[PDB]
Parts: sequence; structure tokens; C-alpha cells
Amino acid sequence: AAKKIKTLKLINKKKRNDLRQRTLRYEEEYESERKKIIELKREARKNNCFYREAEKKVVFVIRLKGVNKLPPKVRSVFRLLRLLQVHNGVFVKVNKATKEMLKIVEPYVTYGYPTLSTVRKLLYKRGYVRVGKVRRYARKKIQDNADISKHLGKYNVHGIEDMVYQLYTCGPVFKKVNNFLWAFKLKPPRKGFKAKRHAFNEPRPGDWGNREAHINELINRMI
Amino acid sequence: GIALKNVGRIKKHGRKHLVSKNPYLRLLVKLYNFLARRTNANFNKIIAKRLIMPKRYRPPLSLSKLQYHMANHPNDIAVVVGSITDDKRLFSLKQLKVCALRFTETARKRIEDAGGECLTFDQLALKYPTGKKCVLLRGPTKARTAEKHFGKAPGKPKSKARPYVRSKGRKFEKARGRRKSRAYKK
Amino acid sequence: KSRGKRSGTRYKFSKKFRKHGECTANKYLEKLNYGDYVDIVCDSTQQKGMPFNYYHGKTGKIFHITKRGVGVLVNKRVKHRIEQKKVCVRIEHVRKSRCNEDFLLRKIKNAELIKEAKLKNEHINIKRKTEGPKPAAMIKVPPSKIITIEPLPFY
Amino acid sequence: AKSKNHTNHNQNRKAHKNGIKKPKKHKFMSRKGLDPNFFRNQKYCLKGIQKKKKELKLKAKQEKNN
Amino acid sequence: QASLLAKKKPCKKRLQNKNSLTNFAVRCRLNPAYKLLRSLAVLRMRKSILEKSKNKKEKRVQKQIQKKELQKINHDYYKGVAKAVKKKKKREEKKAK
Amino acid sequence: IDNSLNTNIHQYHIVGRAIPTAKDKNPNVYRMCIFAKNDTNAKSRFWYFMKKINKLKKSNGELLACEQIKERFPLRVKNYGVLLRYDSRTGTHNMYKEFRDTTKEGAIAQLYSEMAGRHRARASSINIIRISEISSSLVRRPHIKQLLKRRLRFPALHLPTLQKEYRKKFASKRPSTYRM
Amino acid sequence: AVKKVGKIIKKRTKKFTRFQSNRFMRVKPAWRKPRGIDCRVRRRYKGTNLMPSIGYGSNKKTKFLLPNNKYKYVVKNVKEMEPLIMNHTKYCVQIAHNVSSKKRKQIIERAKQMNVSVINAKARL
RNA sequence: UCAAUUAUUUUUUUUGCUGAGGAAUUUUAAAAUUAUUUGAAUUUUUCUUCUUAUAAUUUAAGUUGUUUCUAUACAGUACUU
RNA sequence: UCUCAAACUCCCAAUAGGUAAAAAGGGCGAAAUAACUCAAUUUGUAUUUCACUCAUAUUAAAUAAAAUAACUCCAAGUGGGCCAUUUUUGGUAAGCAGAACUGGCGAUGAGGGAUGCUCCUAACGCUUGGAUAAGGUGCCUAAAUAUUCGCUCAUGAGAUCCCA
Repeated sequence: AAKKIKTLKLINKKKRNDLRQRTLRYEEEYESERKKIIELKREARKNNCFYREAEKKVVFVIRLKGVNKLPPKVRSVFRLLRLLQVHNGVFVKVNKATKEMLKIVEPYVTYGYPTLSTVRKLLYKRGYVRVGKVRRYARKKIQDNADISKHLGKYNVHGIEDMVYQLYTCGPVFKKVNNFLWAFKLKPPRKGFKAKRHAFNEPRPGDWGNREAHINELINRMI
Repeated sequence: GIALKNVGRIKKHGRKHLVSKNPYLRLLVKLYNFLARRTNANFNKIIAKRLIMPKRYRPPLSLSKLQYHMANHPNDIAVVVGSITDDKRLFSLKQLKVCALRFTETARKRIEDAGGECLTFDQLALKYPTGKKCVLLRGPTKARTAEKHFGKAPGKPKSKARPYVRSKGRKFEKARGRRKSRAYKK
Repeated sequence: KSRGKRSGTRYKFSKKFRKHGECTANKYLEKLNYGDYVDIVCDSTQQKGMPFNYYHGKTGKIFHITKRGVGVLVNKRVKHRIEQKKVCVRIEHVRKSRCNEDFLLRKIKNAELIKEAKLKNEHINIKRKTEGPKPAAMIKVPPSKIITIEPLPFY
Repeated sequence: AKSKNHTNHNQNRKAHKNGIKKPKKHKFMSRKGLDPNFFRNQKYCLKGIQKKKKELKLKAKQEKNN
Repeated sequence: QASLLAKKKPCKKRLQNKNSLTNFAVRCRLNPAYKLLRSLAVLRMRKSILEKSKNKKEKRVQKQIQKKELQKINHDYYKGVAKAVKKKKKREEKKAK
Repeated sequence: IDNSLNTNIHQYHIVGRAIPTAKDKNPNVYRMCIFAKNDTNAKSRFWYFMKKINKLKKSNGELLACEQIKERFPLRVKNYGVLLRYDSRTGTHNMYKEFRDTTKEGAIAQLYSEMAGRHRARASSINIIRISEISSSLVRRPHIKQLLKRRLRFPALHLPTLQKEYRKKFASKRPSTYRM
Repeated sequence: AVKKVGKIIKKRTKKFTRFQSNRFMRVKPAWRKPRGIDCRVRRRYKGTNLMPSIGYGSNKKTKFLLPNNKYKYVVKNVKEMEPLIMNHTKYCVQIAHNVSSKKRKQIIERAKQMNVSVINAKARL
């Protein structure tokens, strides 16, 4: 018995060492990505030719509005989206069908590109996960990697930083991780809004729809 | 407010536990529940559920039907979650190993005479707790006469359900809509 | 009020312009199999075997073929339930369906790709993936050849 | 005495309560109405195949017993 | 008994919300690389204000040539804006009668 | 920094172009400067103009640049001429106005305030077509001509207000209006 | 409001006395659930006599517990001592309504031998 | 003087509210931190990193400690209700 | 050449609708069976038995508290409804009569709309704390006689959708 337990504990320690090594590669990659954007902009300024960077791949969508009086197509898209509660936030893979679905529920959601600090912070402070059997789930705060290393071990994620990495930039294993985590139930914004029922886009002060980068400040406001 | 399909509830159906106050069957289901939860196999769990079921889901299994099945399984032990009945259309037996919920005495005697084996479920549990090399059997579900009246409305096209007829009488329930000559036909 | 067979078909069963009279023989020669999908699209010249209003432009499986008839299983919504209904239509009204033809072409290209991928011993992903990802990109237009725009004033 | 006439109201919403049910999509279907001559030849073919299978099965079994 | 599986174990009772950011043991549990990251931050912090004060001048002086070029690039972007305003304005005066 | 007199309307230079196609083998790139309260608003106004002028909706194009544009000399007060298209309740009108301010953004905020206050025109119903620095002698507004005099030294003549701490509920004696 | 005593928390002291019982004299104060339409109880208008609710129910560790810290057991015969000795540390004796004084006194003496107080001890003296 | 605004970060001043639980082998294991010990690393270190061995401890692994008071009461005008 | 049409139509939307995205299946092959089939027993058809082999070891486009799915049985209550946005027919119009789509009320508390079954916010076990929404911040009445730029004096001014 003890030798098997010991071997497993050593394997568990090894895995944490492996996760540290993955985390280190991720850490290098984060700085490299930041520097590359800067370099791209500076090269563009020097040269006669102008340049732009790539698509940002994910979009974080926050719900804003109650569940009273919902249009039926909007109810369906909300159900698929998983923004069941009024302060639900969730990560979405940028696609055209996902964008079109997002457009249909738009007056009831704000959304944008979340940034690495926010992604890390949100998963750390407000990350809950679905623990149970398929459709017999339960809502648990994460607090240790071994639980989530179990379910996402088959798909080879095994660690919360790896989850942060995939959520921040959509990679080979996004759908499962995204689905597996419980939808983020956020607080109210700790300094409120200009006016809830008006668009961020409007000349009139408002808040719904695309908030792009600035979604992050709102997320920080309502954490 | 959180929007919830079926108010977040799993509201699946069917028997919670045995409704009978019969001590032997309550004792028996406790045993098979214990075996079902501990044992890896499906077999025990399926037996436990089938033991719980209603009377109409406890049909009799025919001795001839069991015999017909077991001839491809020639040294193996049949278990039956129902009663085994005898057959007066049946000439003789070919020697069988049967576990059943209830035995008619004539069948049991016939099985003993044949040199076969009459197993209770407790005896089966003792001998074969795994269910390895055993064979799960069950009788006809839709044989029953109530079900012979179920399905599509009498006199409605392509229907073949038996009516809940008034009486046996010749003049009754063969006219309107049941023969082309009078009004119409189904 | 009234509800006869062709009720409400004045616009719907009109001819398209420049398409008047009997249509080519070579429409009729078109080959049909059992288990084909087939669209029900009706020229208004031939009046026998004309399907009901709901089945115009609908698609379904051929389940039966006769001398100049084709049986087509079409779905119809009847209040709270969709059910399959046996619409008999003519050679005149059948059009060979095209969703299947995209699947067939897709299968053919995929099969050649599968043969190549197996031959090279390298995995492929068949998937008709997302639209939205854009790489980084360059504009090489001269810096005074770029177009300068401003809002439009009034009448 | 002065009645209201109609409305479609709530019926669609009622339909969506249990959803709109759809075909069971069976691989086999009863074939009473399908093409006489060709289908009775199919019945003869099928009976022929069954007979072919029976001949094969009976001879093989008898050979195995010997 | 041979057939019977050995007894398993249920999940533990509810434990309180030990904070991912501010509870160090939990933070290390979640992120085993964090100690090094904490060290990185501390290393930047360790370097005191005198060295920063010496350094600041050199950094700024080495940026200047680039900064002058970057100003010229932006001044040219402005030249296009100004030219567009002048051409449009002239055009309206030409247009009106 | 400030939040006591602050304007959050800023100016953005935005560049975009048509997506390359078989028809559009070489695109046309379009640039404009736009005054907005945020980048999404700036982009949406840029896109609206791309739609109004060109056939290019957000779907049909790609953004090359959006950047906030920087005040050269914020301590210097400058004469801005601004040209509008605006909508009234019963019609559309063009108008050309003069504002002396530090920067164009202050002027646009002032313009929205003026149009709202004097004409009831909301920000949505106003379109700035060009705001630019112009010579002092070319101003038509008397109130700005008055500033441009050699010697400017009026008496201040306004009420005290202090702040919340020394905003007393009651007082022993009556205040001094003149303040000298 | 809420009434803590040790780790025994009881949520509500005030009994849910019946809707407008003083208004119509015929009404009695024990709860009766309106099947009335527009009753101002079920139609849940604030400021009326509160409905009882399962939510007010006792914690499972307490459930039926007394401030005595012992579950009450009602006693009408001497013989009831024999389980009560083994349970004395968790249960308290209450002497029943009927009990004749000679028998009652004997039970009281027995309760002292069992080292458990009677919660209505002064009765019938 | 060295703004400002983003980015990744690192802290800090007062302070408000909370304490379920109850670990006959998950209050266990590792981590963390401290004092040791061995080999390395690198931005080079009086909170620098890893892993090698040893101990303790808590930031792990859901309040505990100290001092009052009730009271040196026998029902009081306090306390319960 | 001027102006045109519910019951006119060269052309012609948005919205709404249908089929499609592979394993009980599909590929390409062989052998079988017919009383169907052609001149023609492989000439096809269809079926059957044997083969070889198609992604799924992240799922032949997504997304999904997708089995809370099916299906059978037995039964209830109900069949006088009403209101709102938008499209809308009759009628001079109507808090009028009549429709369409969707959401409410009915069957519903709670906060705002000064008040108000329906408007807006939002759907509810019991409690503690937080931060907000709709909405406010002269007093009644909780928070600013806040800041900031305009405009405004009225010998019946004006002042929050529905709303007088």
C-alpha cells in the first residue's frame, strides 16, 4: 500500500513541477506577445507602409439586464450562451455565428476584449467549476488544481495557469475548459453606470454592447 | 434572477423504493441494493431495479420460453426477475438451471423431476455474486390484456386496439365505422 | 371564408415571365432514385398531380416511384407537432435537391485528402471551421495617396 | 348573442411548453402501398434469399453433426 | 467478500473561501511558479532610488533621436490633415458660385 | 487628472480600408479625424461616415488605425473656427461658428453646450465638418473680438461659494458681496 | 428579533397569529390559511399579519431543543426512569398533567436519583 | 521639473461586518514560513530561486486567546419573558 | 408629357419558412436471389452474404445546467378573457368593434412612475452585511441649495413616458 501511495505523491509533485515549467513558457510568451505588438507599431511608424495586428480571438461577454419580459429568440440564445443570471460574464470564441448570436442579444449584454490581468484576476477571484458527473454537476470554488486536473487531464490541461492561458488566447483546448468552468456570477459595479438601457455606442451616455478593451475597467469595477 | 429550464431541477421518474410491506421482499431488495452499489457490474443493479418494479412489470416467464433460450447456453444459469409458469403444451423438459422470483409448484416439480435446479435469489447471490457466466431473463411486457386495448382510437384509420366493448353480443359494435355498409369503415 | 383546393394561389401559381407554355422534354428525362432528396417545385402548365400550397418549394425524401408519379415524404407542421406526409408529385414538379450534392462533393474532396493524408502519414482536420480570425496585415499605399474623407453637408 | 370571433394568441406559446414533436425516423417502414409486381417479385426474392439461407444453414448444420 | 469492492470515501465538509490572490499558501498551491514571480517583482523593487536616478538620464538621452523621428512622422500625418482641409476649403469656394 | 472642469470628449485619427477582393484587387484606404467620448463611439462615427459616403460597412472593411491626437501647446489659447451640419425639429441646417479656447476638444464641448443650450440640439443631431485654428483678425463674433483687445482687465464681480466644510448653515452677521 | 442562546439559534419568537382575528370576533387566533381571492395574505401585500413559512424552521442540531439544553420527555409512570437514566445527559423530565401527588412525589425523588431535574418540579405542592 | 494616459505589477493607512465546523486516518498529504543540510541556477540576492535530506511551526487544515462582569446571587427595582 | 391604384404588375426587399452538415449509416468491390428488367440468367434494378475502409486518440460548422430526454397509461382544471408595443381592418372618432406577432396581467409580491391590477426596473424561503438598478439628491422625503456651459421673467410662466 505505502509504496503505491508514495509513488503517486512523487508523480503528483512531478506534475506540479511540469506545470511550473508550462507556466514559465507561458510567462515568456506573454512578454514576447506584449513586446511584439510594440515592435509592430514602431516598425509601422518608421516605414512608408502602414500595418495592423491580427484578430484577438476571444471576447468576454457580460450580461446587464433582468429575465422579465424576454423575446423568445433572445431567450434561446441566452440559454445557449449560458448568461442565465443578470450579472453573468463568460468567454466566447470569436466566430461569425457567435458574433451574430451576440448581436441578437446585444441590448442585454456588454462585451469586449478582456486583457491578461483581468483574465487572471477574474478566474482567481471568482472562478467556480462544475465538479459532478455529466449533467449532475455542482458548483465548487477551485482552490486546488488536482480536481480540475482530473476532468481536463484527458485533454491534457491539468493546471489553472493553463486554464488562464487558453481563456486569454483561444488555443487547441478552449471549448472544454470554457464549458467546464461555472459561468462567472459577478457583483454589481462598485460605482454604477451612466444609464443601463443605453448603448456604449450612443452619443447619449450609455453602457450596452461593445466596450472593447474598456470592458476590463468595468470588470474591475464589478469584481 | 437566474433563468432556469425546469427550475434547475432533475425531476426524473419511476419507483423510489419498494411500496410493499412484505418482509421477505424488503429484505431481498436490501441485499440486492447492497450488491448493486458495491459490485462493478451492471447485472446486479439491473436485477435490483427489476425486483423493485410493479406487478404488471412482474410478468410470468414461460418454462418453454426459458428452455428455448437456454439451449444455446447449455450449461449456464438462467436468472428470471419474475415468476416461472408451467406448460401443458410442452411434452417434456431438457434439464435446466433456473433462478426465479416465484415458482409454480407443478413447474418446480417438473424441474426437479428433470434433474434441474431451482434457485432462490438469495441462493443465487451466494453462489454467483458477480453474475459471471449467468443469464438475465424476463417475460413479455406487452402480452397483458390492458395493453391490448391501448394505442390508437377505435374506428380511427389504421387502428387495431381492442375496444372496451359493452358486452359479448352479436348485434353490438360491428356496425357504424366498422363495416363499409353502415356509414363508413376504419 | 371558402377553403377549396387551390384557395389563395393567384400570385403563387402564376407563371414567371418569359417561361410561358410547355417546358423541355429533357427536364422529364432526369433520373431519380429511391432515397434521393427532392425539391417540389411546380410549373403551372400540367394540372394533374399538382401538390397543395404548403409543399411548394419544400424538400423531402423520395420513398416511392411510379409510372410518372413520385412519392415524397414531406414534413408538415400540424399545430403542436411536425409529421411526415406522403406527397405524390409528378416528374414535372420534382427537382433533384442540392444539399446532398454539397455533401457528395465534400465527401469526394475529403476522400482524396484522406488518401493523400494516409499516404503522407500526417493527420488532417476535415471541419468546415469558423469565420472571423484575421492575421496581421500591411498597407503599402503612398502616404499622400491615401483618401482623406470628411462628413457630407446639406442641400 | 354578440360573441368574440377568434385569436391565435398563446397557442404557439403553449406548443413551445412541450416543444413541437418531430418524426421518430425509423429505418424500416410498412410497405403496403408500394409498387405491385416489383414488390411481389421482391417478396419472391426475399423468400428466395431466406430459402438460400435455410439451405445453407441446414446443410452446414447437418455436415457439422455429420 | 471477494466480489465486494473496498469502501470508498465521500467528499469533505464545506471549507471557507481562502483567497487566491492574498493567501500565499493557496496562491503557491494554485501557481507553483509564483515564488519566482514574487522574486522578479522584489528584484525590481530592491534596486533603490539612487541607481534609478542615475539611470533615468541615460534612458531619455538614448531615446531622443527616435523621439525626434517619431515627432516628424506624426507631423507628416498632420500635414496630410492640414492639406485635406485646405484643398476641401478651396473646393467649396470654387463650387459655391 | 482633473474631474472638476474636465471634458472627456477627445479627438481620434482613424484609418481604415476596404477588404481585398477579386473586384477590389487594390483597395482604397480612407482616413479621418473624429471627436468622440471614447474609442467605440469614435469608430462607430467613422463607420457611419464610411457607410454614408462609401459602400463600406464594418463587414466590408478593416481598421488600419485608431489613435487619440495630441495637443501641441495646451497652455496656449487659440482661435477655433468650427463648421457644422445640424438637425432641428423641422429641418437640417449648416452653420459656421468661432470659439477661442486652448484646444479643439474644449471647443467641441463648448459647441455641443451652445447648440444644446441655445437651440435644444442634442449631440446626436450635430455633425462637425471641420474644426480648425484660424487667424484672430478673421473672427466674426464680437465676444471674441473683445478678448483680442490690447488691455483686458475687467472687475470679477461674482458671488462667493467656498466649499462644503465652510458652507455654514447659519451665520452671525451678513456676508460681504464686493469681496475687497 | 432573532434569539441566540449558545449554539441554539431560534429564528422567530412571535407566533403567526391568524389574519385580522380581532376584526371579526368569531375568528380564533390559531393559523388558518386563506382560500380567499384578494385576501391580502396569499396576495402578498406588505404590512398585514405574516404567513408562517417552513424557512422559519429550526436547525437540525437543535430541532426541538429547550434553553435547558436537554430534550423534554413527558413522564406519567415511574417505569419511564429506566430509559431516562441512559439519556439523562441529553434529555429532561417533565411530569404529566394527571399524575397523583403520592406517585408524583415518588417520580420527583426518582428523577433526583437519576440526577435529572423536573422542569415543572414545583407542581402539585 | 520628471506630467498624463494605458500595461503589467508591487504595496499601504485607517477601519466595517463574519466565525458554520468539529477531522476512530482527506485537519491527511504536499505547500508556505522559520532554523538547519546538499546540489545547482540566475535578474545576484539581510523576504534570490529551484531540489537533496532533517526538524518544528501557519500564511496550509471554516476563531482563538487573555482580562473583566454576571457573582462571591438564590430572586431583587438586576436578569429571563 | 403631368399625376396615379387594397382587391394593377417590368423589377423587387427586410422579416418569416424549408432542406443540409456521415457509423442501425456511407464509400468502392466481389459472390449470391427474381415469377421484376432489357435484344441480353451481370443487361440492369433491388435485396442478401462476404470483402476491403471513412473523421470521431478533442467529436466530417458552431453553441448548449443538451436525459430536466423519450414513451405509455390514467385523469383533472379550462373553453365569457383582458392590456401593451409594432403591423393593422371597419367605423367621424372613441378608455369603440375586429385581426396579426410578441410580451405582460389574469394567476404577482417588491422598488420607482406624486397617487394608480397592467408603464419602467424586477419576478419572492428565512436572516446578516455589501454594492447597485429603475430612479433620484430645495423641503415635505433618503442624498448636492453640488459642479459646469447655454438659454429663459411670463398683469393665469414652466417643470419626469403612459398621464389627464
